[PDB]
Amino acid sequence: GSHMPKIVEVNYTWATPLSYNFNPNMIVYHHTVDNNMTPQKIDEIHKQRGWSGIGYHFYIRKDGTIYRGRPENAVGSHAPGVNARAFGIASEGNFNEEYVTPQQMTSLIALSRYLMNKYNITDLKRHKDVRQTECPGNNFPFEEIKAKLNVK
Ligand SMILES: [Zn+2]
Repeated sequence: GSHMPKIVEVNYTWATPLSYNFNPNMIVYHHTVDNNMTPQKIDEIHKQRGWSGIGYHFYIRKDGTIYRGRPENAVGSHAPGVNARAFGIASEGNFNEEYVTPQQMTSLIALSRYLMNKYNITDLKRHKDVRQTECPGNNFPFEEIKAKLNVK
């Protein structure tokens, strides 16, 4: 059946109760702005902001490594107003000033197709499509991702 790319599991200690009332029908793409960040650093920041921990379901570093964030069946903390219906995929970088690496692109396509097939998702969105933000940055290759995934 449909292939799952390599997802690195990360040991988190969740501060507040996770909700599993999560029914995804959307994928939302993010950038981190700051570089150099481990998934554990993101988790620390999101906890400061009052979230249980890392708000993204997945975090893709510059070398293409895909780290798990929130459990795949839990509500995240990445796009208030669509969190109960959206996977959140963050890429390491500030794409107002950077481009995604080739390894990030490879991982973005493989991970998106995995989620789309597993959950019957066709709706791809940038953070800035659902909320007022510059995320995921001017250079984020959204139209190219949609083209490779055959989404109109
Ligand atoms: Zn964002």
